[PDB]
Amino acid sequence: GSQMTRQARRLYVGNIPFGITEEAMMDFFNAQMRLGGLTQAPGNPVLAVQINQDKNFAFLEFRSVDETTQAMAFDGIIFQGQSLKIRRPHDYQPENPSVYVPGVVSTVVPDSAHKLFIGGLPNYLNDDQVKELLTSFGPLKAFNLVKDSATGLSKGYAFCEYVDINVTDQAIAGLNGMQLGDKKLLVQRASVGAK
Repeated sequence: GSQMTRQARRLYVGNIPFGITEEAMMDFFNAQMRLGGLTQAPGNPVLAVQINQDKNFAFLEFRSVDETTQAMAFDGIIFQGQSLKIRRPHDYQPENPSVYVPGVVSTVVPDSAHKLFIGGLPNYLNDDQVKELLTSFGPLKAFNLVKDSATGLSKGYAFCEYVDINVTDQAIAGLNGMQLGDKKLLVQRASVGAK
């Protein structure tokens, strides 16, 4: 495509499932965007995928600026149990999707009054599983399971924010102290124990 808009037609995709091929990634995004009506014309919006195997991220290149922007709305989409972290390239300079997709929960969890910290999670649970645990109390607005920056594996804690701020206290009362195997969950507002 045009060299002039290249930076506005590419996205960083982190937290990709181990072993995923570039072809699988491309088919997944192309399918998800088409099935979701996130396309502006017939055909496949994603033109290329470059995976960095060692760091578990990919860069996707799109055929248009507007479809790239729409793809940002898939941040947090679940792919093989993993919440995909979709971000602009750091060298991108304008941009906000004009359509939200059901069933996608952002992985951007800004510090805020009702941001929750969830500690003591068993390390074998994937994003989808921890998210299902939390969504028992209500729909989430944002969620991120912290991963080992070397192996991409869970570090045993997460942060989230519910759509309804009133669920925050219900989740604390229900989950704080709960026993999971030998672990005991710590669920509190993240501001309380922030570094």
